[PDB]
Amino acid sequence: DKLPYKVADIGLAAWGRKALDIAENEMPGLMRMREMYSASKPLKGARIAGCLHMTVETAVLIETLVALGAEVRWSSCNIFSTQDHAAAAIAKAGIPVFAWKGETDEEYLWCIEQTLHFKDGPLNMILDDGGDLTNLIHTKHPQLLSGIRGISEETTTGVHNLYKMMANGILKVPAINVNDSVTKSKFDNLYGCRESLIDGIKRATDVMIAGKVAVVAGYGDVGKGCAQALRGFGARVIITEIDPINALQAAMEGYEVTTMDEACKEGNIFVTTTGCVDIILGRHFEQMKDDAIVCNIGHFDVEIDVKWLNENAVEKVNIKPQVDRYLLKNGHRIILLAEGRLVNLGCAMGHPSFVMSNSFTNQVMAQIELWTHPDKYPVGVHFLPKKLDEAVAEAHLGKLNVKLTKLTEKQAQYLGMPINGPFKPDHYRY
Amino acid sequence: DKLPYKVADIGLAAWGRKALDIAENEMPGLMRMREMYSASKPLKGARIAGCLHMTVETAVLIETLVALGAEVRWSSCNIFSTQDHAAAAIAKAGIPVFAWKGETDEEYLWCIEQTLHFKDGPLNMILDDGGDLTNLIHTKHPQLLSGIRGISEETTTGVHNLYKMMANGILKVPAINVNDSVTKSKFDNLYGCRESLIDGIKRATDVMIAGKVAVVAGYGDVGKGCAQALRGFGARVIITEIDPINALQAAMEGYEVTTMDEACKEGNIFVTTTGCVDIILGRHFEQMKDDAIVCNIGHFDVEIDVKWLNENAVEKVNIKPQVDRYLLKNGHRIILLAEGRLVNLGCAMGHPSFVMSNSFTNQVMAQIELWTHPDKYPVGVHFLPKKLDEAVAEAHLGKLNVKLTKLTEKQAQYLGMPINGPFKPDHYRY
Amino acid sequence: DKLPYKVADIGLAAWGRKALDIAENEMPGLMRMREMYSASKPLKGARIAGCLHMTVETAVLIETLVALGAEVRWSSCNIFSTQDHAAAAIAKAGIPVFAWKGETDEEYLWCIEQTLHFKDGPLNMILDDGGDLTNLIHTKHPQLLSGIRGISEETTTGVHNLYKMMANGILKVPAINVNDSVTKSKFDNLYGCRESLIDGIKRATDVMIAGKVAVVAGYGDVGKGCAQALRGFGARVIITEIDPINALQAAMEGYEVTTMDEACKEGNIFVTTTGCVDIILGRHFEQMKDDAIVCNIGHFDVEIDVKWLNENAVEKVNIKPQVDRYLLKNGHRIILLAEGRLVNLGCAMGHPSFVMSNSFTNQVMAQIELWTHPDKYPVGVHFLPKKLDEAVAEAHLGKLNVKLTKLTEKQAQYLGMPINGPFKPDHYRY
Amino acid sequence: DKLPYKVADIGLAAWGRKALDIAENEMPGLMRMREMYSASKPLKGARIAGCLHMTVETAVLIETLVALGAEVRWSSCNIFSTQDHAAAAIAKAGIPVFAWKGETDEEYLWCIEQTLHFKDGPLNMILDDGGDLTNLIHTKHPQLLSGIRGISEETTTGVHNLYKMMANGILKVPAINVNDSVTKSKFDNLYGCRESLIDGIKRATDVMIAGKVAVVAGYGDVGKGCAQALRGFGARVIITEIDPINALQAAMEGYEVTTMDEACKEGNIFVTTTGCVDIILGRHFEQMKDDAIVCNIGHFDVEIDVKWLNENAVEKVNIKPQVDRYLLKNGHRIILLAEGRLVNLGCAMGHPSFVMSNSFTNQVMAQIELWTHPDKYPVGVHFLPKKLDEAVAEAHLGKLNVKLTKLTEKQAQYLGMPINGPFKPDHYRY
Ligand SMILES: NC(=O)c1ccc[n+]([C@@H]2O[C@H](COP(=O)([O-])OP(=O)(O)OC[C@H]3O[C@@H](n4cnc5c(N)ncnc54)[C@H](O)[C@@H]3O)[C@@H](O)[C@H]2O)c1
Ligand SMILES: NC(=O)c1ccc[n+]([C@@H]2O[C@H](COP(=O)([O-])OP(=O)(O)OC[C@H]3O[C@@H](n4cnc5c(N)ncnc54)[C@H](O)[C@@H]3O)[C@@H](O)[C@H]2O)c1
Ligand SMILES: NC(=O)c1ccc[n+]([C@@H]2O[C@H](COP(=O)([O-])OP(=O)(O)OC[C@H]3O[C@@H](n4cnc5c(N)ncnc54)[C@H](O)[C@@H]3O)[C@@H](O)[C@H]2O)c1
Ligand SMILES: NC(=O)c1ccc[n+]([C@@H]2O[C@H](COP(=O)([O-])OP(=O)(O)OC[C@H]3O[C@@H](n4cnc5c(N)ncnc54)[C@H](O)[C@@H]3O)[C@@H](O)[C@H]2O)c1
Ligand SMILES: Nc1nccc2c1ncn2C[C@@H](O)[C@@H](O)C(=O)O
Ligand SMILES: Nc1nccc2c1ncn2C[C@@H](O)[C@@H](O)C(=O)O
Ligand SMILES: Nc1nccc2c1ncn2C[C@@H](O)[C@@H](O)C(=O)O
Ligand SMILES: Nc1nccc2c1ncn2C[C@@H](O)[C@@H](O)C(=O)O
Repeated sequence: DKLPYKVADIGLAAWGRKALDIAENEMPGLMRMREMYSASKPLKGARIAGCLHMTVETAVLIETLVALGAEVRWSSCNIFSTQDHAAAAIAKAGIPVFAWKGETDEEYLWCIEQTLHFKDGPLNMILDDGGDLTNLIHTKHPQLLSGIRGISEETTTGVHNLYKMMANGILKVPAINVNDSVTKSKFDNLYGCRESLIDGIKRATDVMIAGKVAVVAGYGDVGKGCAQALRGFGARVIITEIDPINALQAAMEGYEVTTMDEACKEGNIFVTTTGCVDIILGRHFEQMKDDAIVCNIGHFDVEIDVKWLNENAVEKVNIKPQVDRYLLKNGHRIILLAEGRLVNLGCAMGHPSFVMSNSFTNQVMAQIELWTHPDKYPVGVHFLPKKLDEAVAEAHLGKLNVKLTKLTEKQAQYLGMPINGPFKPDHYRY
Repeated sequence: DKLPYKVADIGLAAWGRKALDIAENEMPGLMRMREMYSASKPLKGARIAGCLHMTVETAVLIETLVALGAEVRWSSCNIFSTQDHAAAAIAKAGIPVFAWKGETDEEYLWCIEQTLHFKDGPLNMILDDGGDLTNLIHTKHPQLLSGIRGISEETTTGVHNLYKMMANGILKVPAINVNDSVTKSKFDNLYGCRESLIDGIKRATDVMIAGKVAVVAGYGDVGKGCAQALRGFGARVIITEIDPINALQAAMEGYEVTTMDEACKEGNIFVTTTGCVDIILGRHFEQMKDDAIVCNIGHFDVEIDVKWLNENAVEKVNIKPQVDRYLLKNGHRIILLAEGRLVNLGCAMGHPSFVMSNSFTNQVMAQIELWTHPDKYPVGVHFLPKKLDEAVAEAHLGKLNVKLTKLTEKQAQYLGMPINGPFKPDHYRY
Repeated sequence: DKLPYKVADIGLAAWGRKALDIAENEMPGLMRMREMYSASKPLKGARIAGCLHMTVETAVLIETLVALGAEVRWSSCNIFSTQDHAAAAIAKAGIPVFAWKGETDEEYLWCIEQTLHFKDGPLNMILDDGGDLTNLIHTKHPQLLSGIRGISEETTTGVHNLYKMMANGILKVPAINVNDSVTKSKFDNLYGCRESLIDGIKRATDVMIAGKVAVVAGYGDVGKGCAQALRGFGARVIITEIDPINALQAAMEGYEVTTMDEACKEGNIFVTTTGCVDIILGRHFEQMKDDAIVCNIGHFDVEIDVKWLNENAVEKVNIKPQVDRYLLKNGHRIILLAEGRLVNLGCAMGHPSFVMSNSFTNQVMAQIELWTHPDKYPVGVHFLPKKLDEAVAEAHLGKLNVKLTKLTEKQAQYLGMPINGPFKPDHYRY
Repeated sequence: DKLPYKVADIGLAAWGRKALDIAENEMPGLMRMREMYSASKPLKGARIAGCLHMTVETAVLIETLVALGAEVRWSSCNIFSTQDHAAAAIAKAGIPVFAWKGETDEEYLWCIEQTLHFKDGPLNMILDDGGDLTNLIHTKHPQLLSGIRGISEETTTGVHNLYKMMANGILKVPAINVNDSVTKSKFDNLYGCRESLIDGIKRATDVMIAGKVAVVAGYGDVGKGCAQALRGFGARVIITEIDPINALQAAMEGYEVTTMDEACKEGNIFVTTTGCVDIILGRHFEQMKDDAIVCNIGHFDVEIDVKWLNENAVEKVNIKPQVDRYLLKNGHRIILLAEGRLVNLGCAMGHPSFVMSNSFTNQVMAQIELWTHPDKYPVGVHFLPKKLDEAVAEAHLGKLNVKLTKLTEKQAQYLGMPINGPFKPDHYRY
């Protein structure tokens, strides 16, 4: 039918491959998955349509799914998140990948539709990040719905949307919540953003974090990671939250907690980690100090009112890709990053490989569960068993040279748990 | 029958009362419980037998239960944890309290038995910390078992024991797991020990934390708090763990993770936050650097092998209460704290009031739930609803001057949650 | 003439001795000074009159000076700073020590005067902390001025006063600035207070630091240490400064920097590390939140206006020694600590031994320099040579197990410095 | 004579100018210098030959010197440190700048020689960073030596070389040590590297810092900044030092301190902040874990033995500019960054603007002192007066919204210092 793939420049493949080479050495989980299942090919017969930012780490994921006997067609879930040299390597590798940095809402949709049909039939598996693929099939291609063995969501918002779908009886295929595995959530969301947020901010503005007032909206795992990152550089972080528990945590950590209505007049850097709309409005923009850097890191771009900036600023000047400086009627400048989209993936290279290995290992595990043990997952959204969760963490201990302790028969008996058996109750929050 | 109470010295009452006065101003949760239920007296008709360290904060708890119409008889759950001036105030207040610092395993048991019978009948409610009261009634006073409306456990180990009791069909009265409320666990266990661990170590040895190698066993909430406390002072913290996930977290936080077999040769300060036996054995003691300070903060005193010290040391010299310096055949000295018992409560005054207010508020809520809505809790161990969990955090926001944000109808709609309604799924780990 | 000594209770000697025993094992610098000079007795013929807080560490110092052949008579430089068991050990050891906790401005002066005359003549050496002894001799006993070989000051304020005395031609004996050795200043003032500030606050109030607003006046070495200590527990530290450089440093570290006029309305804990008067006035007290804990850690008690509290509070109630709760007309309570005096030494046991070893080693070195090489120090205030400064740090490396690197002849040549020779220019600030 | 300038591409001017625009708003010190001296033109008649990395911040510096009436000709002091868009803006602005990224040791020297001669005569002023310009004139163009009014050095090594030159009677023109101003040293070297080190490492490798063992050579201001940056992301930092004082500081901060001989077997990331040769040798390389990232941040590229890598590695593969992966006979890979040159400036954009404003303001002040008050600086190397040092910090307080406190006449009197007058003795180390 359509082309075999389409990227920005396939001349980037060589370089993309070196990156993939270094990347692999940083993601033990994925490589271990390869080590164990390359022969068995547990994913044989699977036609996985994936919609997840096309980065170097997503490239190692794709190739791991393939090494396991799967058949995939990829696409990014963000028009800015793609890493073109990574996409090139994948494309040149024979994998039909349809993504490139800077697509248009139009081309974006074209790419997703490109992954729906395989050589010997339509997709029978979904690996989503954001729920775009699953929402597309569900609302536009209902016919394919019954041929999909399972879904694999990894984003807080997406998984949130899934639970909602079920709550309304809209979900029609078994889904697995991968975001809520301890190794994914407590490490990706938190440790990931702690490292990739300032990377985006810096590569984009090269601003000095130290001595600045950074306002972080939301103290969830992402906000926790961002608040920590900024704090460590010498910034005075102010937090805004709607949850009294998350609010108390910020307070116990020495962060002042106020409303954006108040904080906007103080902040020097604004970071939205909220999962919802209307976090930074024009009423706030009008208060901001000159040259205030505004950016969003929550999965979607609905948190900052960019339209307002565009329709109220005296003038807008692009400094470079994904970096705009608006001049407001008050004579104050505002530096918007990545047009209100994910700053780490849009102005930088996303989370580091090591941490992505945790999430993606969880991803590969979900793909094998749903595909290999279907009758184990009725229509609804499930979690990965704790044993697999701990296995995922275990796989990365070696690289870090961590030496785990082994319970003695006596201890295991005293604690009333197995030497290896899950070490924590299902309600444990780590 | 027996005496009305028994403490170390009732002459301490005056001072204990001033402490309670200042304490109250630090525990908004308890005071708010008083504010709302003093009139209704939801605990009227309840005869609560409590077994929880008798400290200033436990004093404010006792008086809060009483202000709610309850009838109580207290006792500490530790022979060293009691704060005598606090006990005096309670005793002098007409509350039959039977506890004092430095009891003997014999007197310890006598005190618990003293709380079992009230003026108009035996205890019909349990407020335990460690499971000693609930295990006593269950195995020694089974007759009273059917008159108890419910249990209230707050310790990780105790709640662990409860879940075990049910698993074996031994639990005969509905129990509520208070330790696992987010406001209890993530704040008491973690933030509490972060503050009270060094307090105990310092008051006992006055040692300098900076530049020392502190070895922390277990990276759970307690270990997390201790590791952070020690790190913040300039100590090099090494962690030991059996859980791969908790191990990875330590690693992601920059803590070296090894086995005690290896760390014992390096440590300058040892802290066991494990919930199990045989953490520090003689084989380790023999390796320790001269004057190594050893102490335990995990609920029980089974983690450090003190017997070994006692039966192998060339000689033992007490420096002062709860501080002993053993001389080993190798010519190395070892400073044991609180005889291997909880260091923060035995060498210091336990956790600060503000944080105890969180747990105790949870405690008061469980007492009212079990007492007031019995048919809501069949025999087994339950959790407090999230709504109550968030209410507990909310109650402490004011004192800290935190300004919570309120979702707009639009946002509440977008997120698909209530403006007030619980803001997180039951699986949320914060 | 007068008594041989006078302390609070000589029955404390035994216990004081065990503390001294443990202390010695923590002060390698002093012990090494003992190791090398016990035989030579470089201080033989010296009659050192000392005025320095009489604590366990000052006890090890005293005994070290004696092991070096010196003759001493001690006294504390604070009426609250004395550690009675430590004084008892020294007194019982035959050393005429005249100090005890809780003296009166009257007894304080009597004690200092007690150290001026020795068996075979008046004092011929001064070891001061605060300048009280040197100012006493200079203004009250000028006759003894010409028999004193040298002065040894260790406090920022005292050394400040010395430089002033010289600037006005009032100093009549060679003094050595010991505070300004790198090993004293950057370690004692900073790391010391980082550890002993919260100790004092906690032992006194047992308040929870986390989630509180702590206001620190002055960002010098002491303020730096305090700000860091409070920050590490979860407090939101606000800083006040008069120096633009020290102010910028605070900002670069993420601390908001405002005026006390503004901060008083926000603070929950106030710490004055300033070296001057009128830091916290009544105008501030009237603004403070209820139960605000106020304390001072700067050498003198002139920073907090305690008189005002005493003359304007509706009522004052002592909670226990060195802890008072004033009720203000506005209905707000204010918890004053140590009556506005050094909180770490007055409500706790001062700085830990390890760090005091650094200062005291510097102290012993100055005593030997001034005594042994007099013609090397004309009347004026001098510094210890860098070689001795590095020697002091070196002496503590072993205990911490630090492995120092040794320049190769090639490297030493490239850098143009000696393998051992001082490694930094005199202007180096570390 | 020669061309008017030479850069990589003048088409970059537009973009470089937008960067300069944003940069200006981040460097208050330079802008304030402009505000005050633009009219007076204190640098009129000056022909400043500058040799300092040609970055956006150096661009704002150049334009500030020009706004003050100076005449300049620039060149970078590093063949990789140049920021081409910044150079283009300067070149297109009419300023003869001769620098571009990726020059050859040959072109490097050509550029410096290009700045020596101006329209109306040779250079009469030097603004150096590294001592290359001053060492060139001194050893190659001695004739011009007597026409230069003064030197301005800002690098630790350069200033080190200057002191050496004087010590040997080689220095023939008054020099000013700008690196050793408190506002330069404690902020640039320390806070600068804290922010720009990981930027270079990340942009180059995109490696995850968390959970890695980072080995930092040298604990001076740079090492302090690097150690702190790495620590804050979750890395376990090990320190190596030759100075016992700097070593004790690292220890007191919780960093293990060992020899490179030992640490090389453990490190995952190596950073040399030393100011000398032979820090990382082949004997170390042969021990490093696979894919160990090695980089240098100390001013020169003599710290890592790159020649060895080049002459002993089985094979070398370039991943991209300034990023090479060597394969060692042992089968271990080694990732070298920026060919052993400054990693922050070579793989990233150097220090942020705000902090560079501090150094550069000091630089402008030195240019005016040497030029304007010549007879104030005889041949030798001097420091800027404290008043100017504090002025520099003061100038950046506003942007950060810091509210400095003002001593009262009473306080100023008590402290014995002026309300504005320098607030610290010359030996103060901050
Ligand atoms: N760009 C990335 O690399 C990346 C990585 C992980 C997650 N995410 C996205 O970031 C978002 C946050 O994820 P998370 O795991 O931290 O979610 P989370 O649920 O843990 O936390 C979000 C927090 O926002 C708070 N909040 C909600 N509305 C708010 C408002 N109006 N004002 C202030 N606070 C508010 C909530 O109380 C909650 O604690 C999600 O959309 C997720 O998909 C992005
Ligand atoms: N003294 C106090 O103030 C106080 C306050 C709260 C809890 N506690 C007690 O401390 C203990 C720990 O509580 P928690 O909430 O942190 O529990 P937790 O379950 O969160 O963590 C305990 C950790 O220990 C690790 N562990 C178990 N056996 C180990 C071993 N042999 N070696 C190394 N690590 C091992 C586990 O993997 C786990 O992560 C409990 O007994 C609890 O009752 C004391
Ligand atoms: N109790 C102890 O254990 C202990 C230990 C060391 C020093 N000290 C004492 O603490 C004091 C401070 O010592 P240091 O070494 O940190 O001194 P320092 O000179 O380094 O710092 C004091 C700081 O106070 C700032 N300051 C001055 N007046 C101020 C005002 N009105 N408002 C705000 N800030 C102001 C100054 O700019 C300076 O940076 C001295 O009196 C010293 O003797 C006490
Ligand atoms: N790239 C940049 O942005 C940047 C910024 C400032 C300074 N620098 C450069 O970095 C270097 C360090 O500057 P600094 O201000 O921190 O110098 P510094 O003098 O403060 O510290 C260097 C430290 O190295 C230690 N050291 C010396 N030889 C050693 C060895 N063989 N092993 C271990 N430690 C050793 C010294 O004891 C000293 O403490 C200088 O060359 C300087 O020009 C670079
Ligand atoms: N390097 C990377 N590759 C792929 C995806 C990446 C990424 N960095 C961040 N995300 C975003 C996700 O981590 C986020 O949406 C999630 O929820 O896991
Ligand atoms: N001040 C205090 N009063 C009462 C109890 C106190 C305490 N500090 C610590 N615990 C121990 C509990 O926090 C612990 O066993 C728990 O699990 O909550
Ligand atoms: N344990 C202790 N012994 C003696 C003195 C002690 C002390 N702690 C603090 N100071 C105060 C000094 O550190 C301080 O005034 C100084 O300037 O050195
Ligand atoms: N953005 C930048 N512009 C110019 C120079 C820069 C720089 N970043 C670091 N250096 C290096 C200097 O900070 C260093 O060599 C010094 O000693 O000041």
